[PDB]
Amino acid sequence: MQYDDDWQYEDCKLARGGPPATIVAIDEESRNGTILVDNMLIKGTAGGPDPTIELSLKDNVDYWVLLDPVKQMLFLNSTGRVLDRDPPMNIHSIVVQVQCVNKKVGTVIYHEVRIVVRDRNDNSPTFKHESYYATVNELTPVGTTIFTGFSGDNGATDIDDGPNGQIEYVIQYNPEDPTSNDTFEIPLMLTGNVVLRKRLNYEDKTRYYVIIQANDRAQNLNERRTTTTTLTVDLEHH
Amino acid sequence: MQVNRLPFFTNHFFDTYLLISEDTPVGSSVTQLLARDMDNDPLVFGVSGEEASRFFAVEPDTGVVWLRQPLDRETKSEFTVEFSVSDHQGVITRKVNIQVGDVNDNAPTFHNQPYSVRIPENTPVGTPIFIVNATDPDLGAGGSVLYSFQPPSPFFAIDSARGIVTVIQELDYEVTQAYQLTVNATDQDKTRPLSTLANLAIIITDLE
Ligand SMILES: [Ca+2]
Ligand SMILES: [Ca+2]
Ligand SMILES: [Ca+2]
Ligand SMILES: [Ca+2]
Ligand SMILES: [Ca+2]
Ligand SMILES: [Ca+2]
Ligand SMILES: [Ca+2]
Ligand SMILES: [Cl-]
Ligand SMILES: [K+]
Repeated sequence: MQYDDDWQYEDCKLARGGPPATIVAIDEESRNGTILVDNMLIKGTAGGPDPTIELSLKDNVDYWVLLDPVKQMLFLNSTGRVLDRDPPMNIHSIVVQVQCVNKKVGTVIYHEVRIVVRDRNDNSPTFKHESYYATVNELTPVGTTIFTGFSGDNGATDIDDGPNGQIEYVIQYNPEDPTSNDTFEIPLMLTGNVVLRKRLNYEDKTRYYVIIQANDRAQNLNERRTTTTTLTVDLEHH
Repeated sequence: MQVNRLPFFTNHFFDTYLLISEDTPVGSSVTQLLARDMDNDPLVFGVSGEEASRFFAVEPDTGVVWLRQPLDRETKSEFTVEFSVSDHQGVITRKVNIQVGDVNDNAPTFHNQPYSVRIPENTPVGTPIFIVNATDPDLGAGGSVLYSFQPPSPFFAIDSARGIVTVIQELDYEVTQAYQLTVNATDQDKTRPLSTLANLAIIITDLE
């Protein structure tokens, strides 16, 4: 009967239903040998003494993926380097093709694999400068914004993606200048702009050391990262 | 006085990707945006960007995302889309990678047509005389082509994987001067295989 030989064509076809592409996710900077695909689920036997198929990798850009044809497993090859999702490497995904050749009939089927690289909160906020400064006139009204130096990446930045890379600024109490966190405020944590909260008096105090901490916005509070800078505020008379 | 707290998305898909099959019907919901606001503010959802906005729509009050026009993995296999959520005082955005899932929706296309070849009547059995080729852009089995004659010819065979045509029986010009064979190129999709026909003319040249 016609199609009685169709069994010969089964090797290299997927041994699973669902869509043709195989898509997985792994964390950036996973260690060498991390399993990417535990089992490609391709019909047939590769390797061994009587294989029915030949499996290999195509379009393996920079050789990030290693294939064990016997187990049909794909692993990360990252010895001597790191799979970095953040700049400057910017690896958000890896796409490779698992080429399958059917030995009996010579047909070739390509099984696309997409590895989605997840961002980790592996970077802390970093300030562009080692310290910040503002000069404020003694007559400045309370409520006036007196420092905007964190505007347009001059403050803290964080190279992670999403909330992991978004910054919040808060003023901390300074034991060596106790009144500084009472005299100045950051009412809007996203900008880090500093506002005068109390009337100044040049005859009493001429310099304030304001401790400002930047944190990122990682979902898990215990995975958040923080960095601190000092804003020195000097009063002017004239 | 409490300053406004801006809303934030909670979907876990923002940390990975969103997969939408290319056969998703227009008008169909593909996901629902979720967000929270520390002020308990009612939130309005949207989509930003020229090209994204042409493919996706968003119900403003629910965050339900739906398909505004058909997807086509063979025309565009992924989008980066920026979604928005607003509490009426500010708007925040966040991007997601959308991967377009494949379905078998193309038939093979033949290369180098038209197909015609002249061969002498004394061409030996086993001689390769012609090579057909077709390609197919779908993924996996849906893109792997098999060749056949429809119906099989007792004088010519075609390699199902390679498209090589061979003479399989001694020819006789006075019996048949020309053959018009139909070549079928099919993909190997399990549920919805697609195929295409091409003519192959084989002209037999006389010896006497
Ligand atoms: Ca990194
Ligand atoms: Ca970070
Ligand atoms: Ca990161
Ligand atoms: Ca709010
Ligand atoms: Ca398509
Ligand atoms: Ca397709
Ligand atoms: Ca196809
Ligand atoms: Cl040819
Ligand atoms: K960032």
